[PDB]
Amino acid sequence: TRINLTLVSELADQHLMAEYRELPRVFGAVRKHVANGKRVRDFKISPTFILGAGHVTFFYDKLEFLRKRQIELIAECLKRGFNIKDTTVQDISDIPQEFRGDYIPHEASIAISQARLDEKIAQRPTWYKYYGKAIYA
DNA sequence: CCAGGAGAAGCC
DNA sequence: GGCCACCGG
Repeated sequence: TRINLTLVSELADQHLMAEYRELPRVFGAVRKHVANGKRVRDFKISPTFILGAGHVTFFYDKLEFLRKRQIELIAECLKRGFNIKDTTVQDISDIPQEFRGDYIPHEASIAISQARLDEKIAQRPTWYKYYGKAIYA
């Protein structure tokens, strides 16, 4: 389960599909927490973007950022011809406003996210694809 | 013919 | 201390 901060249109086919199906898991995790009376203050939430421990929790108070990114992930999936079923983001207006903040990453955060993507591609450079082509080979 | 392959954190 | 919205021989 990984949220990327990079340009959705730059994502490799396999990374695009992954984030498309994984990002909505955060809405569910938070809703279940609100169900148990949890509040934003009851979570760690790193002050800066991180991968590894704290990664998913980092977005628990940034659902508006996620909602907007899922709209782009969806549009990109359709642009490339993916036969996805869920073409809309779930409504999140039922979730407390406090969990729905926007977010503007700094260049370093965006670069840390990109480095992870690049590290994964370097492991199978002839296999990842972009619009169906092995452009990383 | 349909399986491989794109980890943090909630729960016992 | 462990056990969650798709695209080729």
